Amino acid sequence: MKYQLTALEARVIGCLLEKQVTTPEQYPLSVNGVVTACNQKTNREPVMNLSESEVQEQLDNLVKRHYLRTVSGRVTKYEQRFCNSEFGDLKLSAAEVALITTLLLRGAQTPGELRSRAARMYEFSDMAEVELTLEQLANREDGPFVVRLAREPGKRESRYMHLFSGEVED
Amino acid sequence: MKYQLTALEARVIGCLLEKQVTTPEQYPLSVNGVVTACNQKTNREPVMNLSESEVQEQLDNLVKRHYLRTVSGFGNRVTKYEQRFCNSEFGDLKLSAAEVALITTLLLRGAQTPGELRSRAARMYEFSDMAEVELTLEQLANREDGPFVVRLAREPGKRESRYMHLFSGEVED
Repeated sequence: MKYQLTALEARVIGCLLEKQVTTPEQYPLSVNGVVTACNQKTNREPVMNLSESEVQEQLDNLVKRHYLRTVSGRVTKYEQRFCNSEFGDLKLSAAEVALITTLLLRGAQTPGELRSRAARMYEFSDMAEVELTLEQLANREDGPFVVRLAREPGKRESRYMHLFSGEVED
Repeated sequence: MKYQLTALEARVIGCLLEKQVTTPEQYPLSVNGVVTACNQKTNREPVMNLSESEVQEQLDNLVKRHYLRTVSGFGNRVTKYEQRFCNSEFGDLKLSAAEVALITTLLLRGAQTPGELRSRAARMYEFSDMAEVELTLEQLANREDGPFVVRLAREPGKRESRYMHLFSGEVED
């Protein structure tokens, strides 16, 4: 299937993808864990401050679309079913989850940025590996998940952006 | 809990903990994926050659002891295996990404040095400095839910000591 997640659910999806790798002792996240992860001051562009009922609306919609699943602990925790599940067709490598997650949470970035900003979800040995992982995401037969943008002035690196939010222009 | 994991069980647990972080696209693992991971030539000490039924018997025992889980989906007859060892919902053992990385490398390759563990556990957790490696190891030894690693005495010339996990029972110098 194809995705056009809004910027809110792309953030919620990115938060659960991030905490699953960086903090496995708190995964799966509860509703409060999703609220806190969305409103973080670091590694979040743009910095948001969502209501509790706001992400709950987004948690429930992503559940009905089967991108999330509810786990009962009375507290209800949420696990990501966006990739690397036992049924879903979307299978990502550890490097691909890192680049995709950092793109959903931080928007359009360049391979130089994605190397350091995704280093804790996947340590890239060289800046070629971040460059091959992004290309692979764009030449997959499952459709492209990554697009390259036009170079910005005075810089030798062109930015990349995920395609789970639909149309991309520049 | 009390952990008396055999040499075979520690390798089985170590493989599933490793592939969960390194290869998320193939986790959970089938019985053949576990066999392949146990008999790997790289990142394994000792290098094993376990049969499939030898691995199936270990998987069956740890699933009963609630160290692993059987995942069964509709339409698919291939049974996959997830780890119940740490960071589950009912289980009490919680481990950070750095602690999972160090314990997994200790389960898979035996008694190792902090400088050794950093190079070999980086694909499961990139440490900032070796102080992080020694801080994580010293955490696992001083936690009140049980000592998880032990620090051995230094061999003649070494200026670093080796650490070993405590989930396989008795450890000596």
